[PDB]
Amino acid sequence: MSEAYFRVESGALGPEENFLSLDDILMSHEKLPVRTETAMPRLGAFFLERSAGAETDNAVPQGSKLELPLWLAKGLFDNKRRILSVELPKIYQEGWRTVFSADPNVVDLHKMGPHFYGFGSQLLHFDSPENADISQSLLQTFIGRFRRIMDSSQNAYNEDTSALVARLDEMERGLFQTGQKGLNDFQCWEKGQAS
Amino acid sequence: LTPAELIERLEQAWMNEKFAPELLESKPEIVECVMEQLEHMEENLRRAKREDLKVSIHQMEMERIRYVLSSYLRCRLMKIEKFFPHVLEKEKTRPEGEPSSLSPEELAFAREFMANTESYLKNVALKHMPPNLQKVDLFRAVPKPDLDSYVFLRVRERQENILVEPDTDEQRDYVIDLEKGSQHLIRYKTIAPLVASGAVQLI
Amino acid sequence: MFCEKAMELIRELHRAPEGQLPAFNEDGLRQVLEEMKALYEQNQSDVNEAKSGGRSDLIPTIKFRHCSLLRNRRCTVAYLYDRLLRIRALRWEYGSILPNALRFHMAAEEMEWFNNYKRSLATYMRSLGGDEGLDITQDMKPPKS
Amino acid sequence: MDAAEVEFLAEKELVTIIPNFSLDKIYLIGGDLGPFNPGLPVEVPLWLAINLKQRQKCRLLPPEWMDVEKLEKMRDHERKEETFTPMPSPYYMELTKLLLNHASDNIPKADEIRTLVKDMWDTRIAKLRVSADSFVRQQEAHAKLDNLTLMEINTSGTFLTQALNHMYKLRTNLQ
Amino acid sequence: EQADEDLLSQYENGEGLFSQKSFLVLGFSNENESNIANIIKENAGKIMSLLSRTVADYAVVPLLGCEVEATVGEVVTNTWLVTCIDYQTLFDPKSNPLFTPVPVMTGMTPLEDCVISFSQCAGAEKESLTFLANLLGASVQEYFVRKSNAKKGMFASTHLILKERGGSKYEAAKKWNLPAVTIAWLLETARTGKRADESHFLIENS
Repeated sequence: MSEAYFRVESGALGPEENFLSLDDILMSHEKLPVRTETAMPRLGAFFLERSAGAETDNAVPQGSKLELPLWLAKGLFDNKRRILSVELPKIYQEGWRTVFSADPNVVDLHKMGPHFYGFGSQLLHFDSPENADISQSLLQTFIGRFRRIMDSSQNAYNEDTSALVARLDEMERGLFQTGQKGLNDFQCWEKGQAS
Repeated sequence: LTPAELIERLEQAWMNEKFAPELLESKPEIVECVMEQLEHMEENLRRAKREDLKVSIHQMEMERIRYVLSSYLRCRLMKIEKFFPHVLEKEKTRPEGEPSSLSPEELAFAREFMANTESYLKNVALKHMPPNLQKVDLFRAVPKPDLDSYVFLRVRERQENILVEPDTDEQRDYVIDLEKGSQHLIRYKTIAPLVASGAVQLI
Repeated sequence: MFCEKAMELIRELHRAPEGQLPAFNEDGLRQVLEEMKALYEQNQSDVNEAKSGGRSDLIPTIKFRHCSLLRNRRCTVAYLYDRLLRIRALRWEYGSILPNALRFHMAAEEMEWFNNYKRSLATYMRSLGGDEGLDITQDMKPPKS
Repeated sequence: MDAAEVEFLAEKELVTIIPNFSLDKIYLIGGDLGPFNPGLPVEVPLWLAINLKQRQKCRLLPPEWMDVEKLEKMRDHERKEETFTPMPSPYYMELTKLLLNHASDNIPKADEIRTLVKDMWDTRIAKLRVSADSFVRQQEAHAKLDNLTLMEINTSGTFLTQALNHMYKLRTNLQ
Repeated sequence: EQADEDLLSQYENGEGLFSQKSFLVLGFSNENESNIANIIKENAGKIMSLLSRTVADYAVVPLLGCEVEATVGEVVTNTWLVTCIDYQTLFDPKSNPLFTPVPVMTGMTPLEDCVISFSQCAGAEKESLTFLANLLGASVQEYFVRKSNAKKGMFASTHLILKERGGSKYEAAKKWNLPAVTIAWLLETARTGKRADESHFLIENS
């Protein structure tokens, strides 16, 4: 059979994050730009470069641009109290979505974000008119890269695949590893080494 | 009713368990009958490797059957352990009459696994956490079974009027018919009752 | 920043080669627990000031700290849970006694959990097949020559 | 499930042997076998044939379909057709491996048979690759594959199912 | 309106012996294996085969452990076996740390310059403790002395290991200001390969 140990699968692409997934936690630790809509007292010590002077009880002034982890923004994001406003990261804007529509195989997904798909899917929890376009771009990129993933996974023995594998997302790397494991098992069986 | 049919059913359950993404219905009668057959055969074997070239083959068949049995039970244990909270919650709310997916021993196993893990989590961190962060909902913290997973199947009995839903656009939904002997690929959830009833076989 | 030690713990556990059990990082866990306690006390004080002094403008900030607490909690549980899976794999790979080098990396509670797991598994196996039991962990590979 | 369990299931296929000894018919839990008579063909499971061959207590006969000419025409038929053709048996790869590894003295041109079977396997894996590519590119939800063998499906099914799961998640995340 | 109120409420302050039992025996020499099987049979136990189709109640292994490839009920050592036979009682393996394999860092001799005497230990227990002490490099002398004596070949003792308050050697160590420590100190030193802090494990603190 398979190895007794299996990593907990990611739930990032579903409606809610997977509570116990290490990949989901690593994805949720990435920082994203936010804008403060209300002043937040006593937080200047944690945002020192934003500590307006020193006589406002280290309040975070209104309109301050901060980098906050995804989990914290999700926890504080309330459409009614409007504590903070979320800005789209550069890689999700129209230009980069157009680059993905042009050719998804040229982009180093690991370099841009080790959890590109999970993070993009979780960004859709914020109300934005572009959610459908983001989902479509993610799907089209996945479809565009699947064929190359298959070609490399099935021919990795005959071609240097290190450059491509170094650029793969963590879920994509796991999929590649599973395919390689299957291929290795078949090859060992054909030579009688499987037993 | 014949031993050959018993072994075929055993292999059927083994394959279905290997490929089904969730825990399937329990088949106690099959395990029981196979264990009885093995006990009997082991009893009717002597010990003299000389002219008894029939025991040197009966024990081989016994080992092959034991291997299939062990593999099937291991797969069932792996699935029971992986999703234990959702399996226990589903068994708790299982309507009377529908076939259960767990034997009494498997239920005991799941209960003990749950209790042990809860005790470990409580003693190692929960008691050292703030008073308002000591209760962790296990039903939500643990991933649920993915019933929307694709699988391969082998048609044993012809089936008709199967509704295929490509996506959320009802306009794309269409009907298909499954002919006896054919092999298909489809989401488990769409054909779950056919696997439960035994009309189809997971490749 | 909040939750850095938990993130280091998760990164260390994630980086370990498949099936290897790294040493239990107790210090990081203690530091995370102390940070959580400090945040709890700060939120308690701020809620007391908001209620007694009518400083409701502090209520969103309190929520900020509350969210951080949940993050720490999640990370801690996730860390421990991942370790459990590796211990389970060891049970299936080495048998009833683990090599000493791997044994040295375990906490006492992990040892207790492992013992309870093996106990339950043995009881289950004895419960199968009537009087003689069936060892299903043997012949992991087909008896084929 | 790994390839070793697929070969284990393949070991059930019946083959014809030539015993060189006598023995009363045995009543296996799986079926009756025999009687055995020197020089008289008997039908026994492949694993039993292999076991007896190692013990040098019989002669292995190659299946009627295991013929370089027939296999070459089957390979050419599979190559000319765009779809998967019906295979002689559902476990051809395992029977070829086992017979060529344990009965090369009884099978003429074993190397050529091995090359033909490897070529057929390569062409079917390539056709399965193109089929999966067409299935994914059109975002289809159903596909027929009656002629595909258990060994190939087991070899690539965890990858194909993980890819389909990811495609389903991305396709239904707008809710 | 209910979530904010719940949040604020979250912070509010207010005859047969081994009859029905199965044993595996692994890791011993052929002679010792046969001897152990013979003792088991003499005590009504049953010995199972390698690659057995059934599970074993117990796997009997050496004191330092060995490879145990099969699932068993509880893993026990030959020290546990001998202690059970001497007292005709099936002791819980968890009731004593010497009943299960003790992890030892191979190749380390942290007590090579130490001189140990034991008190209140007899039979298999004393034998196993002496084996472990020698494995860690210490010399074990039957007699407890504070000054070396070339003529009798005895060296002054550096450590007393015991279990309870009381006895001649304990009182002598107190009078002579010698450390009297529990077995846990030795087991932790073996586990770590470094001489444990006696002051953390003193018998007076147990």
